[PDB]
This record gives sequence, C-alpha cells and structure tokens, in this order.
Amino acid sequence: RRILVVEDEAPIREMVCFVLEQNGFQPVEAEDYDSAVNQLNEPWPDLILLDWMLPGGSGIQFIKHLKRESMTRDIPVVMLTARGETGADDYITKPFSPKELVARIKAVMR
Ligand SMILES: [Mg+2]
Repeated sequence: RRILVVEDEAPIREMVCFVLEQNGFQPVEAEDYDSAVNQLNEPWPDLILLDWMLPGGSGIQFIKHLKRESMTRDIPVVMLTARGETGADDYITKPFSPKELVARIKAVMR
C-alpha cells in the first residue's frame, strides 16, 4: 500500500516514513516540489501526505498539478499543517501521533 510523503524537513519525513513502514505501508519520499512531481509515475501513490509548504512550491500548487490530470486527480491528499478550502480530502496537524496518522490515512482510503 503506497503512500507518497511530500515533506521538506527530513526528520519529519523520516518520522512519517517509519510510522507507515512499521504499519504495513510502502512510503515514498519527496523532499521538495520538483521531486514530488517526479514521483508522479508508475508505481502510483494510493494517497499523498502533503506538507503545506516546500522549496520550489506550496501544497496548494501541488494539489492543482494533481487535479490537472486524470491519473492523479483522484488520488487522496492529506495536507500536513503545523500549528500557528484547499482541495485536500483531509488535514493533519504537526506534531501528530503515529496512531492518529494511520487511523486518518485509513479513514480517507475509504
Ligand atoms: Mg515544509
């Protein structure tokens, strides 16, 4: 079960990848906007966890890029936001607990 993790702060991205990994998913990492776009190919993300801001582009822009093609327009998008309208299907605040993330990712998968 493949989850694209778009997140520029490496320890957070690595934290998120470990939770998913230990929980039975196949996580894919992207450190910035460009790298995320180049992760939009076979094999395809079943859900995207999307950080709100990245080097080279925002989460709002990436969601627009997703909604522009039929292959990506349907992929679930959970926006990762920090504390302190958008097209995402759901949102989760940083820091979040590992059980919150999994439970959330599953409620969204459907
Ligand atoms: Mg960021």
